[PDB]
Amino acid sequence: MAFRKSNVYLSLVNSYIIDSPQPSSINYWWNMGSLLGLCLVIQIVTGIFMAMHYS
Amino acid sequence: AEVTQLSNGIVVATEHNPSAHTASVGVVFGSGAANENPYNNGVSNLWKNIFLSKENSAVAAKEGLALSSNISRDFQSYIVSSLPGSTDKSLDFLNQSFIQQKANLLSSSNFEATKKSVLKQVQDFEDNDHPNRVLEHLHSTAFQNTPLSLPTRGTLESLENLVVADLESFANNHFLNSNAVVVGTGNIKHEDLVNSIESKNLSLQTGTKPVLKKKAAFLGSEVRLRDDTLPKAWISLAVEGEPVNSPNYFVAKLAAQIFGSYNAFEPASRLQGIKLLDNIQEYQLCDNFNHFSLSYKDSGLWGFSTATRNVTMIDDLIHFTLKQWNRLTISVTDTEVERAKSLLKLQLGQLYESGNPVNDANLLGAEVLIKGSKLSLGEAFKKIDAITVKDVKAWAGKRLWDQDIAIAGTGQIEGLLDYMRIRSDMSMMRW
Amino acid sequence: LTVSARDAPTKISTLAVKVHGGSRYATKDGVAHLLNRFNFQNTNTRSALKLVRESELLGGTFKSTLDREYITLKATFLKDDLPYYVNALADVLYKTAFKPHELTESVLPAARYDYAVAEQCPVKSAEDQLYAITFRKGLGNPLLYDGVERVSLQDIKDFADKVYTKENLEVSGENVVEADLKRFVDESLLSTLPAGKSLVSKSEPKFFLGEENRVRFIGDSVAAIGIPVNKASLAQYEVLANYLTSALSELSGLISSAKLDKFTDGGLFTLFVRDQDSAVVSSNIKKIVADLKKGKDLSPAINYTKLKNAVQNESVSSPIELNFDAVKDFKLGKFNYVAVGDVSNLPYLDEL
Amino acid sequence: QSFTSIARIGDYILKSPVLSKLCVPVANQFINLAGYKKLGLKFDDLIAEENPIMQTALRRLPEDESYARAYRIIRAHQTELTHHLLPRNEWIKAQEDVPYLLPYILEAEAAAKEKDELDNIEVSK
Ligand code: HEM
Ligand SMILES: COc1c(O)c(C)c(C/C=C(\C)CC/C=C(\C)CC/C=C(/C)CC/C=C(\C)CC/C=C(\C)CCC=C(C)C)c(O)c1OC
Repeated sequence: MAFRKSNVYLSLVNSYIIDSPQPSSINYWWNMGSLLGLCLVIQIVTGIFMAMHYS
Repeated sequence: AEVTQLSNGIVVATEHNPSAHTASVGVVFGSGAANENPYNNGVSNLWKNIFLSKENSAVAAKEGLALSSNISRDFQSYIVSSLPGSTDKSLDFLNQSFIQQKANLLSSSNFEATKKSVLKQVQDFEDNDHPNRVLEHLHSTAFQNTPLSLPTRGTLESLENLVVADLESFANNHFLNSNAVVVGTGNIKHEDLVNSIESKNLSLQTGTKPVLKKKAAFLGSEVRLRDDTLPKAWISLAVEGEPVNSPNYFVAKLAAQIFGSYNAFEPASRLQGIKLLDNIQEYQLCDNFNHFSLSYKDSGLWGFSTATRNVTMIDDLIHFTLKQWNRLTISVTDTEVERAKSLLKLQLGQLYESGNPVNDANLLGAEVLIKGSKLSLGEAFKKIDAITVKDVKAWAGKRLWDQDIAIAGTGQIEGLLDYMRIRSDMSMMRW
Repeated sequence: LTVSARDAPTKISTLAVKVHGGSRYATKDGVAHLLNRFNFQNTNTRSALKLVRESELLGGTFKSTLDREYITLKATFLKDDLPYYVNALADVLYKTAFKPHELTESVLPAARYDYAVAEQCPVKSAEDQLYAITFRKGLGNPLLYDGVERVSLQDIKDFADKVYTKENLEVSGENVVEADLKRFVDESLLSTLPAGKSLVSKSEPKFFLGEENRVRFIGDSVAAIGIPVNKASLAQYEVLANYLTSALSELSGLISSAKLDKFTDGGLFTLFVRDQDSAVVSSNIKKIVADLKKGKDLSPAINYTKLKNAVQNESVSSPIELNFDAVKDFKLGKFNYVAVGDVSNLPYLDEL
Repeated sequence: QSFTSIARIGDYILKSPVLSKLCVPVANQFINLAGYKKLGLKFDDLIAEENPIMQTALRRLPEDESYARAYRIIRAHQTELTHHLLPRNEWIKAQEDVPYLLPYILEAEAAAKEKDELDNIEVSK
């Protein structure tokens, strides 16, 4: 089988982000979740860099 | 190995062979299913069936003659086989059925009995012959709204609405002299046949030409005939191939030989020198597959067909197969090419030189109708041996690399991914 | 060790080693099948893999077919490479390894698939039943392996010892120069094979008549009749088969198939009626038995049966040829019957 | 809410000429405003299926209706994703909007309710 499916780490990525079967009709309202993950990342990255200068 | 062909009033083509035991004679017209319409689709197949009707067939059986017909896309043929001595009696039956009985075969009792038979015939095909059914639909979607899209056997709806008049209309527009070639194979001489033909005069609809149309074109697309009740998944996938009389006619056929055909149950098949087999045998991605390079007058199809019971891994089957095809543009090896040459010769030989004259007639007829001559088997081998890795790469980089594809399938094809996923695999990422 | 041949100006040659080792002369059930499936596996000097890899580069393939009487090891290839294929075939006949793992991993599976394909076709289930009742133990031996009786690796080896001998095989190369062929055959391991005996008995097989068998089957129903023919009375049945399978006979559209299996010591005539529902199978065969009982012919298909028996170019070594232009009448004595499918709605030997 | 309960209330209204003439016209207008018919769906195609009752019911549905439900559902998703409605001539007509799955659902609920009753039956001596 393809490496993305056989490798222990990549298969997680494959099942969640690559081959994950999505209902054909989901609309833009289903885009909020990824936007929330992005928000979490922006908050963490910017906070760590600021923490470097915070007392 | 003699290709003799002369023209008097009609074009006569023959290929004599000493030891043969039998001789086959027949007329091959330069028009087939590709000349029909979506509405009279199946008229040619219908003609073939009355030509082989119990009535017309019994008349030939008394005389000791055997009948055979073949409906293709670019052509159509009616053949009569006989002993080397009765080479003249085949011509009597040929003329008697295409001039004398070209009104007796079309009786209201014969037509209805035949129509009822081709209906159960075409229905049985659609109900059970899945691999050919899929291959037929492949042509249908690949060449949609174009001549090559029409199926050879015709569709059930166009067939049941067909009448005696439609047969006549087609016959009077295509069964012409300028759109025909009389072929003779077996053991009989060229001079032996041409004399019996030039003996009986009468032109019958001479100077008349068949109607014209629009050029065939490939359209990247797909048709999915999902059916979860079938025990397998049958798929066919292809790119625009090469038309007959194309410089790459052989390069394409060689390319298909590299991947060849496979049968998981035949021990010897599992041992072939095909790299793709290392990938597909681990989890047994399929029961069988076979590559092909179909060539027609205006275009062709290059790809493969496959059957599988591994319904949850169809994506790996398609993925590994397309990755191998990617290799043709970038890394095919000398030895892969050389293996293909040897195997292409063996298969091309087994086709062109079988112990059956009826096959020879179809091969000869189809060729002379398109290029006005036949390339000798020895001439082919010279072209085949001349192919280099550089040739295959140049061909693949034009026909396979990042090119649209056509897909068709039936059975449990839920696992066959969307078009774009398959299409993306027609290439590779690079710096 | 009959070495036949026949040259020609063509580019494809085809070597073939016919061997009298079909199911007819089989010690245990299906052993001939297993041996046929064992051909082209590993030899003591060349592995199955290498054989294929080498032959592919040259431009030729191998194949091993099984008959009720023969076991043919054919090899199609490009003309000039003749010697290679002669020695390849020699190698197989003289020294195939017969490793225990080859049995379990390649032979048994391939054989199981063979039996599976045939187990699903009702006409073949019938054709087998026909042979088993006519010739109760000669040609009536099971063609394929199904495991009813044990067959060890040794049994396959012992059988290969009996069957693979110079006095029981015949080399036959189509499109080959007889000069070089005979030379290479004697210059190979063929001549080193321990020439045993030939089991081709001339005495007519003790066939039975008025025998019937019924087998319940899910799918298409098929009623068939089988008739044991004589060594000289086979030419008429040949025309009969081609008559029933032609536009001349009115009842041609009432049957699925009809043929005559020609052997070395007789033959067998078969007639098959196959259809979805039992009603159409009953009527169609009941009509045939009635029309054939009040038999007729008049030899209208005398040239047709001679034409169809000529298109078989691989059989240019056939028995009688001019026996056709003799008898022109046919009746229908006692025969054998087999009902396969919807048994409870199928005719018996009585009502025929 | 079980379909047995919806049927109880619904039938009581349908039998009484007082309510039947008052409610039905309202219900009919509600159904048209819903709009599922413009997508080619029948109400029963809309029932949430991720529960044992609905799985039992869908399992018992005859082949022809099953293949039909499948086509309607697939056709609805495709139309929804294209942000269109089907051509009016393809809409489901009121005569076609029949409760085809309802009888199977009611039967399964009754069977289920009986098992629950029997598994908890008390005994008096
Ligand atoms: C989802 C996660 C987070 C959320 C919602 C969040 C939210 C906030 C908010 C509301 C403030 C005040 C903003 C203002 O100045 O008005 C703040 C401040 C701060 N955050 Fe976070 N935060 C998150 C994660 C982090 C993380 C992981 C760090 C890492 C140390 C961090 C470090 C800080 C620091 C240093 C400040 C003070 C600087 C500032 O005022 O912006 N934050 N955060
Ligand atoms: C079936 O439905 C799905 C679905 O399944 C998925 C997966 C997606 C796709 C969306 C996602 C997978 C979102 C996922 C997001 C997350 C898991 C975010 C998790 C959060 C994190 C903060 C990750 C942790 C990060 C860090 C440790 C890095 C920060 C620090 C750094 C770089 C070090 C800095 C310091 C120095 C010195 C350089 C869908 O959109 C979707 O519906 C359409």
